[PDB]
Amino acid sequence: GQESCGPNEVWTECTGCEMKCGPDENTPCPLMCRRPSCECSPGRGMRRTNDGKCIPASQCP
Amino acid sequence: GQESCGPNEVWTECTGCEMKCGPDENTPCPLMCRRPSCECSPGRGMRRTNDGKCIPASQCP
Amino acid sequence: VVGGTEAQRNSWPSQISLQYRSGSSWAHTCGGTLIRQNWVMTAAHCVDRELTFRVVVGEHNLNQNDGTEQYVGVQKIVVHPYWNTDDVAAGYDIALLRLAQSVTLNSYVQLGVLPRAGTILANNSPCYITGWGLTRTNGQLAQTLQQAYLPTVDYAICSSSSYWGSTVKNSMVCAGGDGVRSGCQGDSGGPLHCLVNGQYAVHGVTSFVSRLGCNVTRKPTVFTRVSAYISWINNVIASN
Amino acid sequence: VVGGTEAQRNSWPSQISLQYRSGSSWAHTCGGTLIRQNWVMTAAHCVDRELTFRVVVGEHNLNQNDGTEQYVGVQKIVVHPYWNTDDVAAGYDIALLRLAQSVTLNSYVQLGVLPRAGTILANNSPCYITGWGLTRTNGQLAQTLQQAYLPTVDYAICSSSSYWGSTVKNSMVCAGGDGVRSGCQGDSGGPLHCLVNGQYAVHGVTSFVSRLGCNVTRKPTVFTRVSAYISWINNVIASN
Repeated sequence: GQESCGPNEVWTECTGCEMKCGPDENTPCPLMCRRPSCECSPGRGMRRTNDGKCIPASQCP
Repeated sequence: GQESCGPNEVWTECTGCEMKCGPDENTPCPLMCRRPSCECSPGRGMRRTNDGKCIPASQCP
Repeated sequence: VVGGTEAQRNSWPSQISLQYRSGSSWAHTCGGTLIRQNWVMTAAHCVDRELTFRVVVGEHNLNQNDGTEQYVGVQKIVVHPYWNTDDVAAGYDIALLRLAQSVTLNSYVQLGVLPRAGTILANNSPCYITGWGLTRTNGQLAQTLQQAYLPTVDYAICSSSSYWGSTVKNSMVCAGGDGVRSGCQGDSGGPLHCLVNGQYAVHGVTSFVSRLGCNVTRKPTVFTRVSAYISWINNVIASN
Repeated sequence: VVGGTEAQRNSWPSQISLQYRSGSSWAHTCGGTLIRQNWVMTAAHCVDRELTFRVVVGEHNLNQNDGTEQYVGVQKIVVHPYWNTDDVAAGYDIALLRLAQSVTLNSYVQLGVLPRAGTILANNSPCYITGWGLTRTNGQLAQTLQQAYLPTVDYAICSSSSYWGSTVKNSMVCAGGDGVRSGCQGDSGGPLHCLVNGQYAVHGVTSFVSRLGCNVTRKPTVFTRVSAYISWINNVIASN
């Protein structure tokens, strides 16, 4: 959401951390912004697949 | 280039390599595009200061 | 700053903005604290990059110049020797910066007070976190300085299974974790101000949050513990 | 390719486009060569990082589907063990890529022929470079496949002080340098086809140029020498 983003992705100027299906909840994220981009956010209920797509956490396996 | 670039900088989607005042001409640049940016290119006769700005090579010491 | 309020002008006189040059301007990236007229304290992860940095003292509103600020360049940088970019969870997230000029002290610019070596706070002590970070998970950066109340969570509870487990170490301080208030992107760099005997001192440098988000229940904000590195701090400066 | 022409439709049968997943689409990032039904030759710096890639065989026009293409995914990456990202000048810029399935060979898709182990060309030998890279320094990417005539420059002249100096090693090959024709960004990974006794073979893998620019007099295009790595190649293939 912004011209080049794929499904479930949202363009942002201050990028955070992304998570795969299965990562543990007790992995850190530094509080510094990363480069602008089409982010898949965990804060929105999202997770990355292994082939790079973005899905809702419930659809995980 | 784009609205956010400073003096002598030009906006590109296919970025290459930059040179400070001082570097030798026999330094390598890999044949792959880098991330989009406000570029200071050597190909238009520009160089970077220690401080980070962009100026014509004729003002290098 | 998730869940706090706007600080009153020049209220936390030892807080600083850390910026890098980019295009026609200067961008905010981390925070930190002033300990001498020509030395600043911050996080290692904020300056592992190779950029062109500056420091603003006496700041409030980032988009307008109100007359209280002073701009100064960064001349040298010392990172703790055990720091490892690949493992923030290993600890040692601390750095020192020597300025290109000595700043002028005044009512808007003052030095921060450090804790005695070795000190450890009790469960639930009172502290505050100051910053220019996002004001909500997935939000936007703040314009004026923000603050929030954020009390201590001891090592025994913080490092247990329902909390952070082994991620947490004895060189760190936890605070908050109620699901309402916390740290957030752009707040990296400290400070964490805590009350002791009715006096304030800087007990932490902000470091990380959990990947699920900023304000999460049972996952309090994590800071480097200053009282653990008092010797290194003094020795570096004296030798230079 | 700076200073060339459009290739005839499918005249360089073993040339491939290495693409990466971008938003809704797939983006061109390097070239490489088909060596088996399920193996491809490319450069180490093209695949140094975490990305999702696929490959396309029998391509011509990147912006359209003519009926000749086959799209396949990449299943395993093997890079040279001496490669050091921080130093291209040291050499070793080469990697192997195993495909998820085998392609079908036919008139538009064929394997590249490799040179005898240890072979070295004489000064001024006849060769061509192919690719989808910029057609001008600071210009844009091509839409169709381009080619240019580029003869070789021997080791003794290439390593001289008027040329590349010690940046060049004996494990590389140089070609071009007239200030008019050369490789340009997006050409990395691709082939350099050369003639010997009336037959073609692939003798280099596109590596680097100068920071001053793409076509510059006295700074030929630099390629990894394939003949210096034939047995590593064979091993890798045999045990995977």
